[PDB]
This record gives sequence, structure tokens and C-alpha cells, in this order.
Amino acid sequence: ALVYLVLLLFLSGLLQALLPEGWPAPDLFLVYALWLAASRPPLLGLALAFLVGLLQDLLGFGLLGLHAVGLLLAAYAYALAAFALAFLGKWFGYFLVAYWLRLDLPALFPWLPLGEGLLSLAFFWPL
Amino acid sequence: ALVYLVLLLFLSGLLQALLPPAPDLFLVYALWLAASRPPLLGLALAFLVGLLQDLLGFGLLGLHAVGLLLAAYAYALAAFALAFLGKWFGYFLVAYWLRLPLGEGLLSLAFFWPL
Amino acid sequence: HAAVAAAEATIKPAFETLNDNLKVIEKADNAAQVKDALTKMRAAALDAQKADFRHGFDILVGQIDDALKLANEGKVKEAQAAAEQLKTTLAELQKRYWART
Amino acid sequence: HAAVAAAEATIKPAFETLNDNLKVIEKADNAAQVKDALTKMRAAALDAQKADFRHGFDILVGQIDDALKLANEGKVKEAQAAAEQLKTTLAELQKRYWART
Amino acid sequence: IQMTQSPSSLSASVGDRVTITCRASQSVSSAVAWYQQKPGKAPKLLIYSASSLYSGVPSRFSGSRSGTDFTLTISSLQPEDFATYYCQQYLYYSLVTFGQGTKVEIKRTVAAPSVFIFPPSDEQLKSGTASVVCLLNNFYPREAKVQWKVDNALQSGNSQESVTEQDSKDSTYSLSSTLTLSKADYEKHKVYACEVTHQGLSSPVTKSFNR
Amino acid sequence: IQMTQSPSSLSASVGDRVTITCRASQSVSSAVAWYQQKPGKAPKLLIYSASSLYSGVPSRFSGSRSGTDFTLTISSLQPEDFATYYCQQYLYYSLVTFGQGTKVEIKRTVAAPSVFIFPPSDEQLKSGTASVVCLLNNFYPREAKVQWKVDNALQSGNSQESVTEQDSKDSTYSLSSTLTLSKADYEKHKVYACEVTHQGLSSPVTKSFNR
Amino acid sequence: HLLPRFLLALLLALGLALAALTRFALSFSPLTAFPGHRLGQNLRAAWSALSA
Amino acid sequence: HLLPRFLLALLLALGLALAALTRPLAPGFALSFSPLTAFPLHLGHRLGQNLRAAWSALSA
Amino acid sequence: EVQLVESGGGLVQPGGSLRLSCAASGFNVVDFSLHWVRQAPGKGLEWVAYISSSSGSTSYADSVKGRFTISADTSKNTAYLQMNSLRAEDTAVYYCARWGYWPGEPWWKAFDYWGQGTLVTVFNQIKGPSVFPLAPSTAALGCLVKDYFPEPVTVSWNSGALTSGVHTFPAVLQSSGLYSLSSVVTVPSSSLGTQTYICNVNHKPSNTKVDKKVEP
Amino acid sequence: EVQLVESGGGLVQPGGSLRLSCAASGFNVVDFSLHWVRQAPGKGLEWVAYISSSSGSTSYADSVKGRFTISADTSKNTAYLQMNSLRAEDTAVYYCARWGYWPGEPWWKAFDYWGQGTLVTVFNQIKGPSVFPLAPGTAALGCLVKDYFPEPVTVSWNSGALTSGVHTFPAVLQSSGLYSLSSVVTVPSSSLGTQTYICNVNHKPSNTKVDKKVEP
Repeated sequence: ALVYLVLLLFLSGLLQALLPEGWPAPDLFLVYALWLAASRPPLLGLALAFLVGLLQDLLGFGLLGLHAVGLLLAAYAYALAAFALAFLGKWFGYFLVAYWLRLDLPALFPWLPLGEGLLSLAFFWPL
Repeated sequence: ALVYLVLLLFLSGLLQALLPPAPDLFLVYALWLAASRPPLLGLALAFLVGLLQDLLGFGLLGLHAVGLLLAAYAYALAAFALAFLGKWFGYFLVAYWLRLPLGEGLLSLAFFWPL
Repeated sequence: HAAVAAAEATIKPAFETLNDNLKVIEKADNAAQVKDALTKMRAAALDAQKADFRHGFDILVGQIDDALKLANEGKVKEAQAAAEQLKTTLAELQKRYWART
Repeated sequence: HAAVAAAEATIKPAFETLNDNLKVIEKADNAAQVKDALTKMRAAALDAQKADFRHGFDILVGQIDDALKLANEGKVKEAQAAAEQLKTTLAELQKRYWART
Repeated sequence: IQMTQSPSSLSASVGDRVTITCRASQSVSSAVAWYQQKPGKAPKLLIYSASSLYSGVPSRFSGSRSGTDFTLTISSLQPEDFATYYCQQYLYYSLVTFGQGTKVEIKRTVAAPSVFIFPPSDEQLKSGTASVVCLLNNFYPREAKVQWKVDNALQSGNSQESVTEQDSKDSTYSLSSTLTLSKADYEKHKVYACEVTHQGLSSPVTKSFNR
Repeated sequence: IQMTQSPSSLSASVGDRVTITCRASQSVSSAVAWYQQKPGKAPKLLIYSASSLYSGVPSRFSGSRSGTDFTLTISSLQPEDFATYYCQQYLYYSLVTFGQGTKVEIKRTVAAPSVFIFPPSDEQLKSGTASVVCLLNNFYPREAKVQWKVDNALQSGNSQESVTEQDSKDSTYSLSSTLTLSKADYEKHKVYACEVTHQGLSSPVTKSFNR
Repeated sequence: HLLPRFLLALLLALGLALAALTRFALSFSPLTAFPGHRLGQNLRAAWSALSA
Repeated sequence: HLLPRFLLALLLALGLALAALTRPLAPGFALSFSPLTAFPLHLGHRLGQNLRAAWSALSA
Repeated sequence: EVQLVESGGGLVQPGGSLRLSCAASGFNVVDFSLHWVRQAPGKGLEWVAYISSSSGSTSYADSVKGRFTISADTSKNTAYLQMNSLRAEDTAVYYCARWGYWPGEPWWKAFDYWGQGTLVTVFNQIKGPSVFPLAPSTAALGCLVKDYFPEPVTVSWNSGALTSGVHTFPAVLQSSGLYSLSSVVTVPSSSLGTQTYICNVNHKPSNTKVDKKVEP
Repeated sequence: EVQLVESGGGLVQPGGSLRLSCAASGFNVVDFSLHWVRQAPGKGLEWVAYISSSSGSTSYADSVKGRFTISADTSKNTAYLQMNSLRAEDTAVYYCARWGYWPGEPWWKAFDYWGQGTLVTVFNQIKGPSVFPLAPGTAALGCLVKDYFPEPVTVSWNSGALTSGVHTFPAVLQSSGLYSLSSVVTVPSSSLGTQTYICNVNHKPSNTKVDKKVEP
């Protein structure tokens, strides 16, 4: 449980320090919330993801709730078929937050969403 | 339709000027709209009715709108007993979020039952 | 809305079985089908009673037996006439139930 | 959770029938209960097929026929020995299905 | 397993819609077939896999499945669709059980029966058996309870009833109830009567002879 | 309606747990009862309304309902519950149907039968019918397929099997297969044999006599 | 069935958002003003508090 | 099934409410959908710096 | 063309042995299991036995196991059903069915093709009819045919001259095991005493011809 | 104490008539409908007929409708079941059940109290047994009791002196309509030719006593 979380921060930190610009990165938080929300009861599954969602935003350069809403829908949406729908559910959170906040959608080439999902799938499948 | 809403405001004002437990006349109005209408329309109309009461009252905006919104979702006598309980759950939810009874329901029930 | 929908998930299918089979009785014209329809109808009447209101179903079940007894003898015409009085009692339980929920 | 529950609400009762009745075969000691258990097991196997994956059940149903034919001749001992090979095939489908969902 | 089929006899005119319900005892997945047996000929397959239409039959036949409850629905009857329909499950080669059988009959207006009573002939009494015959001609529907009263005492166990098929012109049945008594028992009593209780009759009619 | 009860025969020793399953053809609400018939006596009521308990029976008996599937459960078989259990539905006075009937038997280790063959007596041949007897003593379980072969040709249709009940000491059955042949048919052949196929036997045993 | 649950979350969000945008014991009693200046006075307060 | 369905609407509303109260005050803010966190060395003060900003605009 | 024809059905003494063969034409028995299903006169279909010639398996119904012995012959492309120790409840029409092999669509086809069907009836004895007239009191008269076996018997009025209003009820099996049917015809009462109505019955198995006259 | 007793069961010719009475003691028939259920030898229970004396209603099973006529007499506090045209499949033990009236708990009790039950057997003739010896380390010998009617027959070895290992198989109704059971006993082969084994059979209904001696 907490063992993976500590390694998650170190692995995420290393990616941030040296990331190839213009290229996607694995969503290490998505592959962690899904693991906790899979076996746990649905009442606890949704609550656990929301707490993880806030933790990502508190440690990230973003407004609070931008990722918390995304991960809450990701856990609710959620094995390969479920992950693809779960990953699609998270991005539905970003568009919901962006439209509700009435902000400008940044440019998103198709490489970034597909790249994040494929890299994240490489981490979720072993776990 | 709109006749009840017009009568709702005048009747509510008279009670306020002659009270020291009051009938939540906006709860019964929202439930009447939330009953026959589909769930999509019922929830939206309850929010506007709750907001309208909130605007004309000395309270923070959105306090009553949340209360009626959960009451419409919570919601015939058995449903109204649980629907009224849902509204007061919303009031305690907003009050705790900002970090700040029986007579009301029974008086309100006397208005919802004929309608 | 949640409380009302909860009541539907409990007894509404039971009242659908009673009403749907109440039209087959007035449409069938042989004792083979009237007895068959009432058999399915009674099984729903007992099932709904499990979930003063309970005493209401004792009148309903009692009238099903009285109509089923006539249809058992082969008097199909009388059974349909006796099932007409069953509809009024069944309709009353609907209005009494919707008031309680 | 919703995506996984969609598969659970569709095929899990079919797989639960196969696994539960597979213990009866390993426990029953007569041809009357082995044949009865395989009948329910086959009924779910056809039902699960409707919902390469389809071709994976033609092997399973074929093995149920092989075990049911032995249990029909009165050889209960062979049927329990021939139902062991079904356990490995069934376990492979579950491992393959949970990977897909 | 067991396979219950209802209704066991239904009536519908040309152009009407017919629904036949078949309910298996336990789950059979989608292994149900429907056959149409014309009187005196081999059954013909109509529906297989409980929902697919067998190639070669008119498209009006249709099938359905709701869990363990199956249904054969005919969109519009025609004078070539009046025969017995059977519900079969084929879960395994050695677990095949057919339904009871549903018969479709022509529907017409109610017609009252005409009752006749025939005393036994003197030639028959020579052998030693007497058989009175109650006759009903051109009535509809089929159900017509014929009860024999001898000295105003109801007789049971010694009556055989045979009903003809639908006619080809007016579509009316005809029932013949035969009461068989030994010569010794026939001579003891003096009054015989058969009563008919039918929808076309406002009150039961008894035709009686005394000898 | 129709009622199906399974299993038709189960074995369990003292203190074991037994589950009997009974599934109705159509919904019967909760009108199901369970009876226990000791061999040669009237049935006794155990469960009524499919979930209650009749006053005066041990508390180990339990009932359950799951939709249209009913269940009787015995917590611990004391040596007084080895009888036949019938599943009844009572939806109406005129629609009472009972189940097939589950019989509970004692369990013991498998014992191989001892097969004997008895030629027909000389006195019996005077009457005109010859009846050979194949005997099996002290075997378990009850299932034992006895096939009659005459001149290495299988015989079917003229063999009657009667199985005694479990003994009060060792709980072993005993089967007696009798093959009935007319005197004319008996003299045509020369070799008779009955084979026994049982779990306790590694290979089928054929006790034969030639005459 | 899924849409009304989503609409509940969206509408409830505005009620909570306006609660912190216009915030003393709250008056749970539903007593509207006696029968016009209340609507104008209350509406202007919300706009002023929104800017700050 | 009713409670988990209701819980989704309640938690989603709470998440969006925190978003409106924590939007950056500078108009025309560029968003970064990429889930990149902060370096572990700076996390000692990064959490404190970000939490205070949310708490500043939360209470009134 | 795929078709199946049966043979061998006929009168048999109770407790006797009868052999039914299902000659299959247009296909190979090795590719399709052959099933036997019987229909008691006026009742529903019932399953009897089956053989899967490819695998050699064989099963029977619970009420028939131990008496019937079904075998198939690929070389002659037929399936034989040997019936032993026939009883009074085995009178029926035996149909020969066909059924595909799992897996694939042909298994789902079920009994797609059926045989003509051969009638097997167990009989105690055969005797000619003894027709008794029914004296008329529109007046209806008829000739009652009692204690005849086996079916069928044809009733013609005035050597076929009269065919309007003539009803011939289906034969009903009596307790003793012999059929007995009655036929009636409604005629106007004005002509009841002016013409003679003669009823004649023909029984092909017994070669019995009786000419009975009905009188008031 | 609530109890029900039956009577009238016994030998009846096929096609004859028999009357069964269910004398109820400990309650009133007007408060409880009485049902009749029969159990064929070696099969499960089956419903037959019922009467509701309070309402006067009456229904029968589809297999026996038109033959049986069940009537009740509250004055004598009994319930009768008149049986006519008995066939070969009506041999059973007829239990007289009991059932409450809707509404209330007594309806849910179902058949709480049952009668003792009377055995009704249809017979064409009764004759004594014909015992045939079965000529024989353990060796088994026995005597075959064939073509006897009706039940029961008691088989004792050496007038009851030898009772170790004696098996008496339940009688099986043959095709001809007569019961036939065999009894066997296992004895050591050393004493097979030393002591004489005598098999004796008693048949009370036919007053037949045969003392058969078995020899190797």
C-alpha cells in the first residue's frame, strides 16, 4: 500500500526532472488509484481515489480538483477493456473541469493522450 | 401552475410578520414539480425554486438551493418523510462545509398532501 | 425520487402480474385459460402480501379463490363475471398503496 | 468499477455455476448426481458462449459431452476422472477472460 | 427436465395474432425448438435456437426468450396455420423433452347444441350389453359437460365421450357420449337421461326416455 | 404446475450436513412444504411456508427460498433422519403436486459383491418356465449393473431386479436378478452367464454355468 | 439514469460554490421577506462579494 | 447500489467546488493536463506553498 | 433429397418382439445421430432412444430402458430399433429423427428432418364389427359399431349416396381394448318414413361386410 | 388428539367399485377441507381429490376425473371417496390429509395431519405360492417363491431356527400380474452336506403352507 506510494513519488520526480519535451509521460497516479479502487469495496473505492486525486494536485502545479475530479471518475469508470474505459473517464474529468471553470483548452496533439495511456498501461498490467 | 408560486410568496410573507416552526412552502412547491416531471427536469427546477427562496431571504446564496436539490432527489407519505429528511441533510452538509425541525415538516406536510 | 423508485422495485412487478393476467381472463373464452391465468394471479397476490394493508390482500386472495372455484367447475362465463368484481378491489389497493409510499 | 461490473453482471453467474457444480462432481458418488451436475454445467456453458473466445467454449462443451457420455453409461468413477481435465480448461478461460476485461 | 406449454388450446380467426408461451423447468440457455404437426403427418421444424427462423417457412413465425421463458408468436394467422404446435428443448442428446402441445382452432360465433338420446336397440340386448347414446350436433365451443342421470342418480365411470374435429364448412364440433351398462343393470332401472350444460344454452336441457 | 426435486438419492453418515434442492416450474410465492416419510408409515410435516418450522420437530431441520428455488437443510443427521423427504407445493386446494422424493442412506466403505449363479430346478422345468437367478450379497453402493448373456448374446426385456434395503448391521444391499425363459427357449441354448459391473470390482465378474 | 446523477453533481456544485462566494448562525427557517427592496439589496451583495 | 451512486454525485460536486475557489487570479491561465508532480527534494516546501494558496482563497 | 422412411410397424402380441428400421437416404448416418420419438394416439410427442453411430454411444428413456435395443448399420445406411417385451402403453407412431453433431450450427438445427412414421400397436385379438342400429325418435339416426379391432372402419350410407350431415366420430378405445365408434346423420322428419336408410361398414383387416338397416 | 382413520381398502376386481371412508376424530370437517392422496407402491405421493364441506366444492385430479366421487357427511363427521371403474394403475395406499381454510395460519400449515392409509389392490385372481428350490468358503442356497398373490408371504428357514444371513428380497410384480420373491441364505461349504436346510413358506390369504427341502 504505502510502499508503492513512496516509490511512486520518487519515480514521478525523476520523470519530471528529465522529461523529453514534446513527448508524453506515464500517468503514475492513475495506475495507483485504480489498484486501490479495484479490490476495495465500491464505497471505499470512490473515496480512496478522491483523496489520491487531491494529493496529486497539492503536489502539482495545478488548481485543486483538476485531477481529483478526473481520478474520481476514473475509479468509477473502472481488465484491459476496463482500463481503456477508465483512462477515457479521467480525460472526461479534465474537459468537465475546463468547461465548468470556463477556461481555454490547451493544444493537445493525439500523441499526448495515447502516449499517457499506453505508458500507464505498461505499469498497471503487472499490478 | 404559476398561480401557486404567486400565492406562495404572499402567504410566506404574512407568516413571517406574524410568527415568534414554519411551513417550508418552497419544499412542497419543488416536490410538486419534481414528482410529475422527469428526473432531469425535476432536479433543475428544484434548484431554481430553492435559489429563489434563497435570494429573497437573509441567508447565504445556495444554502436553500442545495437543500431542495437533495430533497427532490431523495423523494408518497413514506417518500415525503424521507424527502424532508434529505433536505435537512443538505442544510447540515452546507453548514459543515462552510464551517459555521419537526414542526417545519408537519406544517409542510399539511400543504404537500392536498397537492 | 429515490424513495418512490424504491417502492416500485418492491411491489410494482407484483401489480404488473395481477393486471396483465386480469386482461387475459376477460379475453379468454375457455376454462383452461381462466384457471391458468388465475393460478399465476394468485401466486402474485401472496407474493405481494409478503412485502391493515396486509388484511387488504386477504380480501383479494379470497376473491381469487372464489373466482377460481367457479372456473374449476367449467363455468367460464361466470368466472369472467366474478373476476370483474376482483378488479375494483385490486384498483383500491393501488390507490391505498400510492398514498402510503 | 462500472466497466468491470458490466462483465460481472453478464458472465460471472455463468462462471459461478460452472465452478460451484464442479465441486459436486468431485463429491458425488453415483451416476445420478454426476449426470445431473453436468446438465446444469452444460446449460451454463451454452449460455456463457452467447455473451477465439467463442471457439474456446466449443472445446469446453465438447469435454462436457465426453464426461456426460461416460456418466450416462453408469461409470461414475470415469466421469469424475474425466471431469478433472475440464477443470484445467475452465480455469484457462477465466484467466483469459479476466485479462480481456 | 420438464417443459410446460400453455395455453393447451386457443382459438383465433384469420388475421389475428397468436402468442404461445413455453416455460422450461430449469435453465436451458437458448436450446428450444418449435414444431408444427398437421393432423396425421410428421412434425416440421419452425424455430431453432429459440430465436432463429428455419429456412423454408413463412416469415410470420417468430420466437423469443426471456430467461427461462420462451414464446412463439405468429404475426398473422392464415388458413394454413391451424395445427398443433409443440415446444421442444434439446439441451443434450439424451435429455430431449417435448411440450404438452398447443392446438389452434378456428373461432366463430357461439352455436347452441341440439341434444338427441338413442335407446339401445333390441338386437344389442341379445348379446347382453346395453349402450345408450347421447348425441350433440353442430355446437361451439368444444366444452360441453354431459352428465348421465339414472333414476335421478348421477352415473360416473361408465361413460365414453368422443368429439369430432372441426367441420370444413361451418366449423362446428359434434359430441357423442355413450353410457355402457350390463343387461342386468339396465333392466333394474326405468328412467334414463343425459343433461347438456353449454354456453349456447341458457339452461341445461335434458332429453330422457323411459323403458 | 410441476415440481422437480433433486437429488433423487443421497448418502451421508451421522453428523453430516445435507442439502436438498426443490425448484418449482412456475412461481408459487412461498407455498412450499417438506414432508418426511419413514418406510411404511404416514408422512409427517416438517416445514410449512417454505421457511417456518412445524412445532414438535427437531430444530436441525431448516428451510430456505431463493426466487422459485427452495431448499431443505439438515444440520446434523442423527440416526433418526434416514427416510424419504418429499417437496410439496400448495398454491391452491386443486393444484397440489409433490416432488419425486429424496432418500437419505447411510454411507460406508465400498465392498465388492459376491456373485452366485443358480440353475433352474428340475421341478420348475415341469411347469414350463425356467427362471435362472443371479445373486449378489453384501455389496455397496447400491448401483450394480447386471447384464444377462446367453450364448454370448445380450439379453434384454426378460430380467427383473429386486434390491433389498440396507441391513441394520453392515449397511449393505443385496441384488437378485432373475431371467425368465420359456422351457422351449431354455433348451435351445447351452451356456448362460450374468456379468456384474460394480465399483468394488476392478473388472466385471461373470459367473456362468453350461447346461 | 446516469445523466440525472451527473446533473445532481453539477447543480450541487453551483450551490456549494455560491455558498463560499457570499459568506453568524445561519437562519434555517424558510421565511421570505414580507411583501421588493430585498431582491435588489441581496442581489447586489452577491455581486460585490464576488469581486472581492 | 443507491449509496455508491449517490456518493459519486456528492464527491464530484465537492471536487468542482474546490476548483472554483482555487482558480488562479491571473486572467488567461494556461493549463497543464500532464500529470507531472514536483521533485521529491522540493516537496518539503512545495506542499506547504500550494496548500497555503488554496487555504488563502478558501476561508473568508 | 434428404428423407427418412421407417418400416416394420404392425400388430404384435403383448410381450412379443418387433423390429423397426429407419432407412436413411440422401445422407450418411455417421455424420448425424438418429433419434426415435413416439407419439401415442391423440397425445403429445415423447422421446424413446437414440444412437450416435460415429461414437457408438446409446441412451434410452427412463420408461423404456432395459427393453429396447437400438443399433445402427453404416454399411446399409439404416438404424434398427429392436423392441422387446412390449406392453399396452407402447402403442404409438414411431418417428425417426435426425440431429447434427456438436459443434457448429448443425447441432442447433435440432430434429430438422423427420420420418414418415410407422404405427406399432399391441393387440390381443382381431374380430369383426358388430353394428347395432340406433332407432330414430329433424330426426337423427345412425348405426353404432361396437367391439371391433383394429382400425379403421368406413361407414357409408346408401352405398355412398348420402353424404350431407353425416358425422363419423373418432373411434374410442374401450376398457376391453377394442374400439367402438358411432356414426349419425340428420335427415328431415318428413322423409323419415318414405325412404329406407341403409348403413354399411367395411373392415379391411377382418374382411367383414355388414349391411344394417335403421328403422323407426 | 387429532387423528384420522381410513377403511374399506382391500381386493377389488378390475372395473369394480370400492368405497373409502375417512372417519375424522378430534375436530370438525366443516372447519377443515379433507384431501385424499395416494402413493403407488415404490413411487412418490400423488394428489387424488378433495372436498370442502363448508362450501360444498369438489375437485379431482386430471388423471381420475369422472370416475371418483368424493362426498362428506358432517353428521357422521366422515368423508367418503367412491371409486368406480378401477384400473390396474389405481393400486396404492390412500392417505386422508387435512387442510385449513383461508385466511390465517391454518391455511399455511398444509397437510399437517395425515391418516394411517388403506391399501387398495386390484386383482384378477388369488392363488397360493409355488416354491422351487435353488441348488447350491461360503455357499449360498435358497428357495424361489414364484407366481403367488397377494402380499405378503413369510419365509422362514428351519422353522426360524436358522436366521443368520437370511435375505428376503422385496416382491416384484411380474408381467403376468403375480408377485414373486426369492429368499437366500449363505452357509459354510463344510456343513453344506451335513445338515438339512428346510425352507417353509406361509401364505395367509390363500391358506397355503408348503415345506420345501433344498438339496445340492
